Amino acid sequence: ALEICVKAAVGAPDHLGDCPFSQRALLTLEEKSLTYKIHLINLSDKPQWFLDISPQGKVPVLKIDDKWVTDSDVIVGILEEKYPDPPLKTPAEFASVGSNIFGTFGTFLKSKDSNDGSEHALLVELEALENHLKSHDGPFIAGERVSAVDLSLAPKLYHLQVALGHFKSWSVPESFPHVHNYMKTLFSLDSFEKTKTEEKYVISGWAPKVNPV
Repeated sequence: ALEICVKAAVGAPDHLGDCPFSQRALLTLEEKSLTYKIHLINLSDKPQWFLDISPQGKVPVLKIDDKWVTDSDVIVGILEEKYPDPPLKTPAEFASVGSNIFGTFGTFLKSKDSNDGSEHALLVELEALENHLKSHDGPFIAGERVSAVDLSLAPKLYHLQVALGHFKSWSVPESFPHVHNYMKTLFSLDSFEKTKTEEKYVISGWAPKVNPV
């Protein structure tokens, strides 16, 4: 059977945690309607058997056939070619849409400057996404149906929402109406709600990283 190791919630090791890469994998599993066992791994107190099969302690890790496989791109790619139906392949042209959002979001979230222009760098990436969404048929990045890029992007835009809302009182400006529509479309996906981290645990996951010693 399929099994997946993912991150446990910081301060609640028996609840699903806030790893965006783990969620991408869970989203894919749900979109292929596959059944899987879930291992909630506490990255503080990482159990021994887990280190035996992901020797870098990284998560997500999926047991498929025999082997345990790391790296969420690799994990989702194997699932696509092993369970072709329903298809999740994104046309290559759009496969990297939105790919610098999580990066610039992380940087703005941790900025103590405010003149370092990290907010502008994030706005530029949102803008690029608004531009894609408004000039290509929706509701998803590659059209009528959810595909790989949406599943990779959804967990990341959820962190952006929750984290910048909580930590900085900050929201995607109302001047990206397509981005707002797209996030609502993603967050109300069935597979999203089945695999989403409670807001609590995005907040606790990020709390020691926002402004560290």
